[PDB]
Amino acid sequence: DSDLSYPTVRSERMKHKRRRLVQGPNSYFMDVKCPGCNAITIVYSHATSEVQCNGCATKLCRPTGGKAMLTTGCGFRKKADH
Amino acid sequence: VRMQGVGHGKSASSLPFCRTPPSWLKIASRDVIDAVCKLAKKGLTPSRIGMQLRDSMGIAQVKNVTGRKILRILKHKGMAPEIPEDLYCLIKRATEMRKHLERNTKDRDTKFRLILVESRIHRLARYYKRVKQLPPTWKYE
Amino acid sequence: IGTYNEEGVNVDLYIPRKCHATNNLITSYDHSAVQIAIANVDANGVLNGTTTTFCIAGYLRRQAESDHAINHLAISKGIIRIK
Amino acid sequence: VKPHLRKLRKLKRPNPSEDEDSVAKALFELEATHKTLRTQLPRFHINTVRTLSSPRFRRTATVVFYPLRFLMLVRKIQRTLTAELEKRFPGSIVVLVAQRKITKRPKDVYKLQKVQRSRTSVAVFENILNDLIYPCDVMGRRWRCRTDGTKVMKVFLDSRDRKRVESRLPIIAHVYKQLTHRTVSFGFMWNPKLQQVSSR
Amino acid sequence: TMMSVLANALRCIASAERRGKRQVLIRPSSKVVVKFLQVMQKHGYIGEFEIIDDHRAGKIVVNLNGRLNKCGAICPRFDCTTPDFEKWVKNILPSRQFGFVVLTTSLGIMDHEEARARNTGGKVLGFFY
RNA sequence: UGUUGCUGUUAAAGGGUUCGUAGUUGAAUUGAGGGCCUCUAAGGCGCAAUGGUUUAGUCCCAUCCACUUCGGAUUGGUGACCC
RNA sequence: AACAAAGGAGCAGCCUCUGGGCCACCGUUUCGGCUUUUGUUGGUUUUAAAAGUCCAUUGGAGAUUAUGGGGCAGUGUGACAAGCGGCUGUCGC
RNA sequence: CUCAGCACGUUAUCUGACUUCUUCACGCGAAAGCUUUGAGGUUACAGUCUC
Repeated sequence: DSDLSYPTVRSERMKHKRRRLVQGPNSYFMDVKCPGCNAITIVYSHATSEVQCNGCATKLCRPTGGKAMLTTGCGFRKKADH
Repeated sequence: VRMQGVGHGKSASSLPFCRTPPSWLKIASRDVIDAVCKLAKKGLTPSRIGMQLRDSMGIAQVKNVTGRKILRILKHKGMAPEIPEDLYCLIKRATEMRKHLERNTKDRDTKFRLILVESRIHRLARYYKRVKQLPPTWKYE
Repeated sequence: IGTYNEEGVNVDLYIPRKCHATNNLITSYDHSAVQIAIANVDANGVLNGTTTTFCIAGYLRRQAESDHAINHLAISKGIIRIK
Repeated sequence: VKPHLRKLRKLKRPNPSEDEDSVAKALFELEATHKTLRTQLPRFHINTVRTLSSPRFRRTATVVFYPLRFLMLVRKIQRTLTAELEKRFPGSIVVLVAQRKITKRPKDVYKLQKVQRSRTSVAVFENILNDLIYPCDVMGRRWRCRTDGTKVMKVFLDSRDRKRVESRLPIIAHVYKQLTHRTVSFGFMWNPKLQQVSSR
Repeated sequence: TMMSVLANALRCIASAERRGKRQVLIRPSSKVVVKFLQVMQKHGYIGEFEIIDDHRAGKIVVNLNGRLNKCGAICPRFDCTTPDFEKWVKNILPSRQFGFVVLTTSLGIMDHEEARARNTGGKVLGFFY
């Protein structure tokens, strides 16, 4: 049977982070590789500004507000939230 | 509710539910501190220091990887601004409106907005002279 | 159960029925508060005779919450199977 | 004198316990000719005392007390210390608590305001937990409240970290109870953010 | 905003009870809200309740057995006394038999019945049937 | 005249709007502790033991083979679980 | 619940055994005040504790690592492109 | 390529706005009507302020 105290998985996929039981973060990090060398650099999913390394004028991320649009040809590894 | 005029928004930033530092951050307190102060010498406000840090270095929060947050750092090293962030910004916007209105006295909108921004600045002022962070003779103009 | 005296003696005309779903008193006035009696069954499909009973309130057919509650009542007593 | 009793507090050097001597030696052994960053760092580290607690469970628990001063250090190398000490001292868990102190309400407004909130009863207890759970981090707590007014703390932990601390749970719980006088339970959850308890 | 914590809680309970719902969510938590619930759970009007931790402010969750009929709040927290127990108990409640007014005292948080017993009045808090 | 205990969509009655001082009202945290003995005091989603041929069960197995909606078979089986 | 304060580097006492050295103490205006005992009152002066201050190490803590962080120097390790090399954009010295 | 790692549409989810059920649930109201968008949660009469 359903419970408010312990909610169902399918229900809490949907919900906003301000509407959630815990109200946790809705973001994560990523390792973006600089293809202009090999330099592994941490980058943030909702970067909301450019990030550069000295191994790239290829950049890493675009500033765009919806979530970062990472430069093509770049290695993406997905770090966990926790 | 929005302080002055209409508005209900829920656009906000949450927190992490893990207040201890990530396993992929092996950086010490001191490195974080140094980075903050370094950036600050360009004239950057704390708001953009945190952004630079989180995006480049993967920092979860300044507060999570050091025992203190961004202003406390700055204060202790004597780099802190004497005009709080929120106050300064409003005063900039204000003056810029007053430029536009100097030229255009037919502009209805920006006039009303300036009235808002004024009284808002005054509220801030009043606050920070109860909770000392400005001199007690401070005034907008 | 019910009002008593200081002498312990019942004073009530009747003690009204329970609606198991909401634990509210079924009134005489409500005529939409139906008593559903299901006959139990054992191995070899033999009826044990009518044994179990449900009672539904007349406030559960004004928006049809009836079905919902009957399931939670049933499923708990092992009458209705869930996987 | 001894050069292995320099890991005990100066007061306790002329009068060590049975308990305190075994570990003392073990530390000193570790300090020489071993994997790095705990051949040097223990020398700065001086323990207040330690004690040995015996439950009715299979293993016993040696609990350690060292000042809050050295917490910042020991927190880093916490893992490797615990493990390499349990090897030298088998059949008993090692845990590392850093000693703290607690305060009570003075029953006055203006006094209560000016006390530390890291000294306070609750924050202390919470960190005692986090220490004895390490390696593994707390996600979320619940208090459930029953018909007697009995309040019961639950804690919940990662399924990532599950394997390690799964065995250690009864031991941890025991120690926490007898000291801070509060019961604790430990569950797990697979997707901690959305907070659904599981046996995964 | 909300100027009484209690009012925010016990208008969720009352509404939910009138719809027959068997659990309710409560947006904030306070030390006070706990004690109120505790009372009613002893006397048999609530199954259980959980307090959940977000590490900002908690979210209480309660299991209703449907045995309540109202849970009110007396907002100004007016002063009631050893004689004036009588007054309140008549005026805001449908009965003297099963009406429960809950009060604050230096001693703690308790029913009027227990308040009289220990002979201390205080400021009122809330009430339930 | 409605503090206890009033009304204001249409019946007497929400100010054309916004800013704003006196005034009124204002979120959460500090935390109210424990053990050993007796008591059939209760619950148990803990549990060693040992009980129970269907004097109670379901999965496996046996025999059929029934194209597909029969079954029974005994010690079945530290299995499952029930007093 | 209210009053008031704080507003967070706009700060902040480590305790302690013993020994030595110096040192009036209030006070600073042309001479003022001053602790007992020595029988007592009147006068000066000394020794001595006290307090301060300087050094000394005796034992113990610390709520945040001083065998530490910060900055210089020597050697080897890994490494880019021109100068050099493989024998097929890229690899190494 | 060229205001273009683009723009639109469909499936599903969410936050913010305006309103419809001419099958809006409970409830309220003298009725007309009102319904997460209240005139609802009010004689079981008390969230806050003001006209």
